[PDB]
Amino acid sequence: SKPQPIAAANWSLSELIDLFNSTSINHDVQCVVASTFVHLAMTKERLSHPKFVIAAQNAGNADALASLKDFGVNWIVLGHSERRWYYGETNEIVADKVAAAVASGFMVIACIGETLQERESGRTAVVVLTQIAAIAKKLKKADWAKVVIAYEPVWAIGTGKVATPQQAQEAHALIRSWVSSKIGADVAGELRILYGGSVNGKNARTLYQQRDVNGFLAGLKPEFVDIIKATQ
Repeated sequence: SKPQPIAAANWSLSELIDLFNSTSINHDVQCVVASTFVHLAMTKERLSHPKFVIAAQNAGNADALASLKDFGVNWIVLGHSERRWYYGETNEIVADKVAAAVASGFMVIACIGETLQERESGRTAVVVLTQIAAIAKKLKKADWAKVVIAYEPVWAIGTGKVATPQQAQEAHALIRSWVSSKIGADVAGELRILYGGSVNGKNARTLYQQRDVNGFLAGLKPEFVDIIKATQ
């Protein structure tokens, strides 16, 4: 079957945490709320639903990771679109951050995905695989137990243009096949590969029906509750 799905939200927050706390989740799914540093203390005090964990974002400094782990933060999101295309994190910088976090005791959601022009020009496979290859170069087989991949076409992030179920499935299958081949079929079988980019509740349910989709990365908004419900 499928491994345990994940629904993850990348950063009124108080009403939002209230909604989440009051939500009964009647299937096995790991929920994650990722937030900036300034909101972590409040979110940890406030978010009490035991199927949720708090996650940091983008921390790359060893002392910082150590400090987060001491604080009780065990998850982190790395390599998200704007980190690459705006801030200028290279495939290698993202890979070093992923390795550093794993070494520091984190579960890591590492984001990969192609740009608009890369998709249009047929370069999706080469781009996405080069990105995960860089990540894999810095990890050992055993580390994959602490890794979750989020595939997000940049052209689908915040644009209201989701990938069709077929586009999403093809990307996830390509990633999983590469993981099987290069890392191991055992690792590939347990690997969560999440889809991100303009997910909502309706489109989420349909996307989850695809063979190689293991959940979602989406915005911290009220409809995240529907995205959670869609992971079955």
